[PDB]
Amino acid sequence: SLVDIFAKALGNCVSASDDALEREVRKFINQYGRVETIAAALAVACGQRNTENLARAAFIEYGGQPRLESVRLSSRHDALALYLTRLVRTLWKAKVVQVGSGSDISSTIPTSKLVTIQENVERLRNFLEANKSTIQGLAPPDIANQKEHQALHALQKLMESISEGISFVLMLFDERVSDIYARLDAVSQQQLKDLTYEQLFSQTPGKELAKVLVKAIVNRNIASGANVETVADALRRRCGSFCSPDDVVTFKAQEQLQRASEQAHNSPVLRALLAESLRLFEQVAGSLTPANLTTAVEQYISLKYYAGAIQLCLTVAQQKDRGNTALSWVNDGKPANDSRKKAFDERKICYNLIHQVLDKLESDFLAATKRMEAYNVVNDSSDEVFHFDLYEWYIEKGWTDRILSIDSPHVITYLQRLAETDFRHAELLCRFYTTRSRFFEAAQVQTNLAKSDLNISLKDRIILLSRAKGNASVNTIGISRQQQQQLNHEASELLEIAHIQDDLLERLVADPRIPEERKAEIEEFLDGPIRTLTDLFNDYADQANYYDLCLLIFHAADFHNPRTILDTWNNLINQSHFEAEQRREYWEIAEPPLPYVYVSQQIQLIAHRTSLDSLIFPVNSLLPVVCAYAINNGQDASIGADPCWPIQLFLNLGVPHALVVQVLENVLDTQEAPFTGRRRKLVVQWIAMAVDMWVREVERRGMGSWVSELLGRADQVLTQIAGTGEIASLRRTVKGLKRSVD
Repeated sequence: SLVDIFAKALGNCVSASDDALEREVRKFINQYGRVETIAAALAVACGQRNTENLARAAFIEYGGQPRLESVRLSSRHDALALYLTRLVRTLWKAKVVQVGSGSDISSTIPTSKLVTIQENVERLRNFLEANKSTIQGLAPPDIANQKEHQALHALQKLMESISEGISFVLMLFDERVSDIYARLDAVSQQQLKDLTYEQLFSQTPGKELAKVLVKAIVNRNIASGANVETVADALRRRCGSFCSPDDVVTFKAQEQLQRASEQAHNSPVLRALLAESLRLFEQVAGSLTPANLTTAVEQYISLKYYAGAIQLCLTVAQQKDRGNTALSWVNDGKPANDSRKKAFDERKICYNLIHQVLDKLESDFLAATKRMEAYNVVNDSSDEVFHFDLYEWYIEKGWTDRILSIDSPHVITYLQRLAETDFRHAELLCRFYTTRSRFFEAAQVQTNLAKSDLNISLKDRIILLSRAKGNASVNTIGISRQQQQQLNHEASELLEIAHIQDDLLERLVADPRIPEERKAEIEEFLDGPIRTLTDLFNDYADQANYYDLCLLIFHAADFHNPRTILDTWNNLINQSHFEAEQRREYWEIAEPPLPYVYVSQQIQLIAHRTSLDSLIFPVNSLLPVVCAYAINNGQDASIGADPCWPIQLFLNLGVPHALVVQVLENVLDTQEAPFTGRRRKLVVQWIAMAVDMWVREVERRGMGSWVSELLGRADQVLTQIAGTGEIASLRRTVKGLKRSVD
């Protein structure tokens, strides 16, 4: 145990050094207090070797300890807070800069002072890291030592925050500072003028403003263009935790972009600058900012770099959302007040830029190359949310031909959703179908379109049905003619009802006898989707006494009530005569037509619009009514009219002569008023001219005994009328015609 004697002999020198210190320390403690003493030991340990180590030992042994939710921390802590506060007392509350509006700018604190301050702070941090194991509280550890550990941690975070802050101020005045301040916003110039170091060290606005200034100095550094990658590594390391590595790569991208605008006159040097700038942008695509993307695209369009800028926009749009949530978002359709309004919105920021590329691309115009290289990236893009945003923009510009010429993975998918709930594309798909030659479907769409609940005026729905009735009927390759005629018949019926409703709306809106408070509701209910013939009839038509339209409704509906038909015909005749007599009276006080002419015009309007079917127009029952009207109202030679205008009216419409003579036979034989007495002389004049135009029709073209019977039967009527009372000259004209027939 030889060495043990030397060891315990060393132990004889231990207590000599300890008791010397312990006594010496306490003399300084009791006189200056506990706080000031520990604070002195820390300063001496930072160099303010054995001397500096003794100061380290005193700082450990007699620093106290934390003890008491409120906690009283050790004197060792309060000493560190004091020393730190003293090292920065000259710049903490001071403004960072001194600026004048007239081209003045300067630092409040001299740079030499900032350097010495930074070296003192790093000496402190270096001491804490070089003694992380010996100092209590620095190593992880109850509540007393915890809040002790937390308060000390917050201090160290403030130290490095101070060091990075000072290094940022020194870097600021290394580059030209008057340049950035001139191109700065009034808010940022304002925040900077009253910017204190404390806000820089211990608050967010100083950090946010610092992030703005760095983003601005590099912009300027590129204009001077001394070195980008050196200013990069300068900001990357020292003031890290305040600079961002995604920003330096962006700065590296804006470097080539601006230097591509510097070398702009050169031809072969840019395709390496712009291509490498594009590589740099796509890396930080998921972190790129819309503002920086805008400035890049603007410089890209100015350098005629269209195709590359589009691919970048698609990348950034793709990068923000790996899931492509805008797919299921839009495919389902319109979930509002959601958080997914970040996916589609940020994507559209890039799309609107792409929309600006294609504007300047066509506005400006190797051009055929850049143009083709551009539209290739567009159409060959995988992002369909872009395609959906693109087709909306093309149509917005009226570039319809570009829609139909291009074929894309969702041009059908897109219009199939838009057109189904929107009127525009329901007409554009059709034009697309024409070129695609799916002619049959265009009618079905135009059919289901006119039948839809969309906001379509009644006259526009007529166009769709007029086209739908015409579209399917042309191809001749359509699969089933039995199905084709079904669509054509369905369209022909709707077109008939729509015209009636349109004519009804036209007359109703223009009717004086209708009050204006009702016309707004008429055009509200009519000018739109097509109504049922029952609604059109009962709602207004019947109430409006539009007997002509009621007859068209009866024809369109195949309604089988000949009595209501004939009553409507009589009401039509008497109404047309009433108005025509009122207009003839006002003219006697252009010359309007006589009553029977106006009545004949209303019949011919219905007779030409509706085919002369037997059910829709009854000759055997309706001719006596017009003949009765011609007599009852004196519409004959007593007003200058042809007494046979009712017969000429029917024959010129297409009614066969045999049926006309067959009715007049029933009129002459039944002797129903007004066809009685001496007025049966006019019934003979009708038959005479009717047969006269009949034999002229047989002689022109090149009938039986019951015709020759009636002619001899009317002779007794003339002698009967000649007894109760030209007639002699008419009997000879009839007998002369009887010879020609026989």
